[PDB]
Amino acid sequence: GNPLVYLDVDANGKPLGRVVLELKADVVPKTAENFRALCTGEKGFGYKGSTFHRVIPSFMCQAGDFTNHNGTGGKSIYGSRFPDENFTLKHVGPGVLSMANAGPNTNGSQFFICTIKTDWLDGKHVVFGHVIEGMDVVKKIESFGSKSGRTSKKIVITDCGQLS
Ligand SMILES: CCOC(=O)CNC(=O)NCc1ccnc(N)c1
Ligand SMILES: [K+]
Ligand SMILES: [K+]
Repeated sequence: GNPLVYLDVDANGKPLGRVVLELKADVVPKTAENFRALCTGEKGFGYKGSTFHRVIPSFMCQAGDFTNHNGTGGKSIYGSRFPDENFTLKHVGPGVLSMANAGPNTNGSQFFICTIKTDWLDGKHVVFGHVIEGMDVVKKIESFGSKSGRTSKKIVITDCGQLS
């Protein structure tokens, strides 16, 4: 079946809880696989110890720049960037999991979890999953963002992995 993965998130070292995500390998296998492997760390790099660097209330929480920690970097399991797989899945509401990018065919490791419907991103960002459990944890992360996207506390994926 589709992978089930998790992110354990803290704020200045205090645990907020666990976000559980379904990855839609049945629709975007290559994008799902990238994220799955970056959660387990099996390629020798990934999300563990990296941050939510851009958190905008009423929009989204963005993470996955485990190279520069600031929204400039990241890399995929394939290489630095990989193509847009398809745009079949849409930004239908809160809890959508989607790839951040710097334009067409620039997927790396950065991603976002939506806290509203972000339909203006449809056909521009590859959606590849959604939140199964821990939307309340996402809402806690969101609480530490700002309209600038800067966070008021350091928000860290302390652990991550695959459940099934
Ligand atoms: C809501 C999603 O917003 C975005 O994706 C806005 N764009 C960005 O943050 N781009 C930065 C970016 C993304 C992916 N790989 C990089 N090397 C750099
Ligand atoms: K806005
Ligand atoms: K782990």
